[PDB]
Amino acid sequence: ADVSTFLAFPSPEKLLRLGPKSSVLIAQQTDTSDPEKVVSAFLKVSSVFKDEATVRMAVQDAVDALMQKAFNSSSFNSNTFLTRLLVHMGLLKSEDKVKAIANLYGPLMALNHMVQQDYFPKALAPLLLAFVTKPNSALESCSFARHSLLQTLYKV
Amino acid sequence: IKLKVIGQDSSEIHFKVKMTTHLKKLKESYCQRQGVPMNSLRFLFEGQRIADNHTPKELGMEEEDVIEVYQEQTGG
Amino acid sequence: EFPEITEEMEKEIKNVFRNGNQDEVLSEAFRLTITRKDIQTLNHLNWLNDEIINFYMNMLMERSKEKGLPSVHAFNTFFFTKLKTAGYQAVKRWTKKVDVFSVDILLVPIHLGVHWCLAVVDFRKKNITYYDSMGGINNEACRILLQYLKQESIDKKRKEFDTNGWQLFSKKSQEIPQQMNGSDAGMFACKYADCITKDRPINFTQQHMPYFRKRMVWEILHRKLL
Repeated sequence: ADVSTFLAFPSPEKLLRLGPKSSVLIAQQTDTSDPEKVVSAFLKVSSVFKDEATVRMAVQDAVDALMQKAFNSSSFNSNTFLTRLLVHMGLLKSEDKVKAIANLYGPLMALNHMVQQDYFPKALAPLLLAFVTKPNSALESCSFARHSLLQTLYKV
Repeated sequence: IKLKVIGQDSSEIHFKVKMTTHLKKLKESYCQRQGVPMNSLRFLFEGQRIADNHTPKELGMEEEDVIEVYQEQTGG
Repeated sequence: EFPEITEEMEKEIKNVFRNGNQDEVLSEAFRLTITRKDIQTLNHLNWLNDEIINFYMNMLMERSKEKGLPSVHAFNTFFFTKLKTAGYQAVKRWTKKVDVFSVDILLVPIHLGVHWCLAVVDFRKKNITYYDSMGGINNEACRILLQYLKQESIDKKRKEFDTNGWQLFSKKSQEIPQQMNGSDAGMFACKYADCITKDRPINFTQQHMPYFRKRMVWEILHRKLL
């Protein structure tokens, strides 16, 4: 019933409500053959990221269940996922207008976690590195996460 | 001699610079005081881009007024 | 009719593109500085920075002195944002030492997230025009600027700015040429601004941007617009 209700209006509380099941209930519910839909879930889930043990663990657990499903789909263009992700974070241009999210901390932390996971195609790393650089305004507001993420990509 | 250096995210910092001496070393010891490198910030006095040579004298700087600091801008 | 990038024009460009001292000053005018770093933003499909743009805009402003060409003032790239988020009160001293009404053209480079754009005040045709190589409409940045002119007229001339006949445009995608990549907004901003200040119609497309990028390098080093 919920899970969907979470996605409509993500909150740390709602997410912690779903149980350890939340990871897979989210991942199964999103059409993981479609990069735009996967980006949507990704940001939604990562939007409730908080420095808080239980919430942090939950957010990363969703991301993983989701992304592992994505990267495991033969219909899933990971390149289009990255492009659409950065477009949505307001780090890349696009022909279509987008809601351009306002806070990147969560998103940036989720990425920091994602890139480091076995499931992640290492080939995509250098690509992502080149758009975490370019002196964008919304990034210099999260120096840490940006810097934390850059360090990961070098090493992975 | 008494100036205010204000960033976009509203963070004042007072300097004790000399009437005649170049603003280069102020700029230098601001970026070395707030973390970032030189070519990431630009220093404006009421609009005017402050270069290394600029004397507090060669613009009508008073013993209070504000130097603004701005981001590097990038767009494609 | 587009002059060629000659062999020695090529050598000069390829040199400043090489890596070296990124703080090395390559060009200086207008009490501005163009470092190897700034010049590199013109390389491949690199996003152009503020230094390139303000520099170029200042060059358009210096060229506007020669007879037959409309006088140009150009605000720096930080002007509009500061006008937009803070009030007029925070940009008013920027135009001390400039009678903004004693010129035909005002150029306002705009910085929007990952976008470069341009607004243009033309006191001859009496309009505020917005140009976005991505087809985006800022119907509204013109209103901001129109309000600026009224606020500036009171502040600097002590009289109210006349408004009759003035119009506000945002150019539609099918009437100025668009980007076909995610990287040339600055070039378009600059080159629209180049055409407009020369009173010549915008007749270039994407196909011309690699050439413009390289040519701008020489132009900036030589502080001479072709």
